Amino acid sequence: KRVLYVGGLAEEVDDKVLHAAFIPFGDITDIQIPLDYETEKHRGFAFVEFELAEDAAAAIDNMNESELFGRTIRVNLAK
Amino acid sequence: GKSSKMLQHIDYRMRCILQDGRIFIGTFKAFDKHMNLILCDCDEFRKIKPKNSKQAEREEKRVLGLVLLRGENLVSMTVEGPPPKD
RNA sequence: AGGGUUUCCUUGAUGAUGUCAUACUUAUCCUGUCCCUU
RNA sequence: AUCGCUUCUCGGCCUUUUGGCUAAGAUCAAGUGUAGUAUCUGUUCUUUUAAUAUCGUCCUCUACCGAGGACAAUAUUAAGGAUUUUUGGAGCAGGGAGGCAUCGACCUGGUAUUGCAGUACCUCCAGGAACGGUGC
Repeated sequence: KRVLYVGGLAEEVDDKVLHAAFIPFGDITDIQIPLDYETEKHRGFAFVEFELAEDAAAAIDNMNESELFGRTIRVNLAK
Repeated sequence: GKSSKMLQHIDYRMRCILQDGRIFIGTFKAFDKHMNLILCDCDEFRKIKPKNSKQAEREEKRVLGLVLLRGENLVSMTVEGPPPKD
């Protein structure tokens, strides 16, 4: 119940951008970005795992539908 | 029949008693015909096997590490604790 | 003559279900063949 | 009465149906035992020795290639107890007391040795041990 599915991601950001954008809410243990090896680019979404669930919660509240990307994101248990 | 009586305790933490009267506690990983034993993360005790001795539980404890004990000098074994997961 | 946001992971691939025993019907196996009481 | 739908009975089509011939074409019979196939029931894998067979180098022949011989271990199977594993060579034996024996450095004085080595120890003479180990 530690892995989350994060969709609706604006196209440009990589794992470094994600780390920088979410670390203000708390320490992060993992960042996964599915790739399309034919294009070498990501598919527009990623999963960010926080060390603490409370921090993951604060991130959802402040980042969903957030600026820079300027769009609404979808977050839920991955499985 | 089953041969399991040793194989059951394999991977477990085991308290082994030597012929001089020492206590070797380690992770029981292997044995053989002679009862030569392979003990991972093994320590030696001399004075006591603690059952919560209010004064202290541990005196003359020595860290050994990876130990191969010859079966000639083994007397007996009991289960000390479950396998470490690692 | 006018403008805007939600992916369970996501391959270039030299072990898997068997086997054995018993019972019921031939392109083999052998027949030219018999019992039982007053 | 007439028109339409639905039960129910019945008539006519139903050759839409038996698609040849010959000596009714001819003849008229069985049991047992094994082997093979199919089905059902029950339970197993992966992550030393014995037997058989046959890339490198050297030599010879013929036009780097080919053939022939020799040499260097390799592969398979089994462990029903005989040296490297699973039918055992192991076993049994330690407290006692609160001085005695033995060995070894050792500590003081003094004294000898001046030579090219791989080491139980290493001059000797006198004194000193409230020293160390082991056994009873």
